[PDB]
Amino acid sequence: SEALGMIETKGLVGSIEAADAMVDAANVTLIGKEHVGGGLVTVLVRGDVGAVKAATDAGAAAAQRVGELVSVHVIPRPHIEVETIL
Amino acid sequence: HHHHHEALGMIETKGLVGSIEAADAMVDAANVTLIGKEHVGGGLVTVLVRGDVGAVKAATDAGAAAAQRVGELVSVHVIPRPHIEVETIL
Amino acid sequence: EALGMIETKGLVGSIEAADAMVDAANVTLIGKEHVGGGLVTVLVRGDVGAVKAATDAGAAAAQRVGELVSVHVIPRPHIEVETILPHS
Amino acid sequence: SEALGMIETKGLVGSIEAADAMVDAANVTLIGKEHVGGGLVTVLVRGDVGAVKAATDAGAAAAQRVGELVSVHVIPRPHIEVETIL
Amino acid sequence: HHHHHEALGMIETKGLVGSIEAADAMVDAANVTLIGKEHVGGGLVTVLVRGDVGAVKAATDAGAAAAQRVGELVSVHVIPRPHIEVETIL
Amino acid sequence: EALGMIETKGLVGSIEAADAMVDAANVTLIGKEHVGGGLVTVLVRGDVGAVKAATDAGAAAAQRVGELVSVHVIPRPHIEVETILPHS
Repeated sequence: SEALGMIETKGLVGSIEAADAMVDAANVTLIGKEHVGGGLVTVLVRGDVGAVKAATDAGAAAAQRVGELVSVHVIPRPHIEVETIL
Repeated sequence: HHHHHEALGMIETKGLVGSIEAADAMVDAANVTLIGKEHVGGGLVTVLVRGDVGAVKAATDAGAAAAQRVGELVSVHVIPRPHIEVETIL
Repeated sequence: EALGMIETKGLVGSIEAADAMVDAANVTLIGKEHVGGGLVTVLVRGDVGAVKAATDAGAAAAQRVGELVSVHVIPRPHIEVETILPHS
Repeated sequence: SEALGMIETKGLVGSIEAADAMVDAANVTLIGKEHVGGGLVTVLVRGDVGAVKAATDAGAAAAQRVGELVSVHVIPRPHIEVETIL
Repeated sequence: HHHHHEALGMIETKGLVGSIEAADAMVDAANVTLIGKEHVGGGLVTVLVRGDVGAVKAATDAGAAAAQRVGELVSVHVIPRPHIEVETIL
Repeated sequence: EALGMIETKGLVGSIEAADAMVDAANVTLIGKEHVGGGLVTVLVRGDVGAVKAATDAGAAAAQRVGELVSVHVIPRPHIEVETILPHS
């Protein structure tokens, strides 16, 4: 159960910049991006807890510089059931 | 038409992050099954769980509190005995 | 058959409206429609009396958990309107 | 080139009620309904000018009673090119 | 990359009614071809026309005024010599 | 290659941004993405210098006809980011 990191922005540009800054900051896997309507876009990463925390911190700061940051969160040990909605 | 003669728990958020956190907290809090998530546009996302009523109430209480900390909570509800017809819109 | 509809902002209000409608009267839940902006409509069909009882119960239930936008009953819809509705 | 009548609402309920009131008020053809996002829904009718004006007036009043009316308009003699976006 | 070595007119509205009225007024005002309409979500709708620059300017001016009377006008623009690459997003 | 992006509220601002970008420099217009809520992004690829010139021109052009939301250049995108981008 690898850690899960997520950044949500209003607008795609902030999310693409967040994804690039996340993989630049640490060895994390980019799971993908999700569009939920209303302009909201989420990018998600997986990896060891330390790497996910470093990646999400870098991604949140990068997204805030170019777009609108909405949320930033890390789940260090997600439950296996959560994989069914990722 | 009732199933017998399981309870449904739901949390709706504005944004996916609050829903992923709600889903994780729900399955962590009690013996419930995560049924899935629905996007209805306008940024609204709903995550649904099934199980015995006591487990669904404990899971939704934990999921509502968790979603509010990281995102925007919109609704939280438990239907103890949902009609089978409601499955057609889940 | 009469047509009953409840529109909410958010899916949770619509799931609760649909459950309260089928619980209150013998109506057929046709389904749900998403029109964007968070708006969701649930539609039922049945005899006029059943549809009125179901929609009244559904509207009150939806308002408790979410945001009720509209509630309406068309007792005898024109056949042309069926061409723009969802069907079972 | 039959007249074109249109009613736009915020929400589907107002548009279904508008469509029923339009066909109830006059001999018009319901072309269909369109969802453009943001909750906006448009219902369109065709027929002779007099019938379309009566139908759209009835549909606007009916939609306003149950939902949110946004726009109401009649084009008495639409250009043939407009059929390509209907 | 230019087409030669036609002009594009566009009107964006919030709601379909303003766009249908803009399209009708545009083709009525001048010799332009209605290319189509695009929905981008959030209620925004764009209608596009092609023709000689003078015709496109006359058509967009008429369409902008007509859309504002019945709905919500958001944008109005003419590109006299659009690059062929822009066709990939029209 | 460098990646340039311009996000607007409305399609008109994005069509004008795309035209001004290809007019200003030799960049490849990858396409456009709609993420809901009226937000539209247009993306270009090319050498860093060309992408910076194109995005600067596109941002100024989009602001004149519509609502500019974001403008950004990533000079050397990580290979992983290509998996979430549109491609030609």
